[PDB]
Amino acid sequence: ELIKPNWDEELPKLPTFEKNFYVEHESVRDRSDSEIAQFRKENEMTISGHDIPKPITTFDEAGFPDYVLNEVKAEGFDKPTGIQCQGWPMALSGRDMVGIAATGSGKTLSYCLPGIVHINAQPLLAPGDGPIVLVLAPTRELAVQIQTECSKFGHSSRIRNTCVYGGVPKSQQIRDLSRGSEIVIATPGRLIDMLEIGKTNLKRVTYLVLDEADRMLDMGFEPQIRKIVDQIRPDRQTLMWSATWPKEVKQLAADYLNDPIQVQVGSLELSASHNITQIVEVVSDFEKRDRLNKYLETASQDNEYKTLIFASTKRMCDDITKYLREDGWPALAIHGDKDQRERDWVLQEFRNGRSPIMVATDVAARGIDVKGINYVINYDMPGNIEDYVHRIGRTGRAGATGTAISFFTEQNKGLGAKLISIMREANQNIPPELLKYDRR
Repeated sequence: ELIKPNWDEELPKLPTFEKNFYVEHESVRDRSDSEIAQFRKENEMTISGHDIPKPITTFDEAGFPDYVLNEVKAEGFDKPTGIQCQGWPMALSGRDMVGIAATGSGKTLSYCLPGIVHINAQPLLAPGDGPIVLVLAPTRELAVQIQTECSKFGHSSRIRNTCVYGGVPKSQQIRDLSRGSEIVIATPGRLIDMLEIGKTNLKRVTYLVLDEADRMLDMGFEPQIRKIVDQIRPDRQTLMWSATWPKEVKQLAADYLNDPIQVQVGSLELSASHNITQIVEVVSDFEKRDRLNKYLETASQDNEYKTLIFASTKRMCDDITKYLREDGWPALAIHGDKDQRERDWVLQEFRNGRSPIMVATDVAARGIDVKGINYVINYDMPGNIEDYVHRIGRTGRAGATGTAISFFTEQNKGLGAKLISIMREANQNIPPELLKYDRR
């Protein structure tokens, strides 16, 4: 079962790997130190640690070999993600890292591409051997996300992966751990039920990634995790990602890392309460009024519904309500352009049922508590994401259920990426062709 070796007696008998692969093109050093400090805090990165690499700013600037540099731009993307631009240099250079970013961030390429480079510097699997890079994820869905990126970027080489997670045939995973995987992704539960049968082993693990560490401990995989990391040689490179910062994540990082850099990209992320169902639809500005009515009537048969509509201009809450009451919707517009005299009986006739549907702007969305709002509808997609979550937050907290409908178009491109990271935080269904903003 357990037994936890002494890493002074078995360690100097173990072979020894190299884990630095970064060239640090002189394009990046120097730029410097007013614009890499401007770049760093424009992605709201907050780094700390010793000897922290300057971020790259294009694919060529990351010291990637070509069999993966070619396939990383072949995705048709310019100027790789912020998390990729500070993460790839420290990962390729073999340091350990604790990264703070929201659940759903563009984190998995951060460490899978340097992992691929980490493998093809090392002897082959030499039958009897187990994985080189080991990734631990809480959920099956993230584990398969990760393996999609590991076979996409691994195909160029022999790199073979097999993720072992729970709720699937436990002998077609004995048959996949049988067959020399260089990458093994595992929920910690099933990794321990394959390590007592001894169908796999971690004594060639040199590169460890704990993804979504915080919600790995939430579901109490901490016992499991702690007794898989003991089994791994302590001169490994170790990368750990977390959205929150509990006392135990703080200690998990303390126990199982070694001189790590601390990168925080996110903003200590916010609830987007899970009582709300979220409906996004990729549409044009043109056909958008058409789909207003479809959902307006889907909500407008249940009494007493109360919908809240948002649009970008305040001029386009008049044209939206002049349209909406012209075929008999009890719709009133709220905004500061006119008459704040008669702006606050729209709400004395909103929390009763006199006019269930009220249309307003983000600037107009100012400190009013009319909660009871059902089926809130973003006609015009906002420019930041801290407003989207402030928009949709007014439904379903007492009556802890509600719906949110968003009309997403191409003039929200820069918000596509961040928006998906708010849905997988809340384990919500994602439109099949909103997903094309997933990373970068």
